[PDB]
Amino acid sequence: HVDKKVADKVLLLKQLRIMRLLTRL
Repeated sequence: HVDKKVADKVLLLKQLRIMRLLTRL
């Protein structure tokens, strides 16, 4: 069921912290 970008979700979910720290919102 590989629609598209079938990974980013994982990155944002896992990186979540790293993401908010890196970015802001």
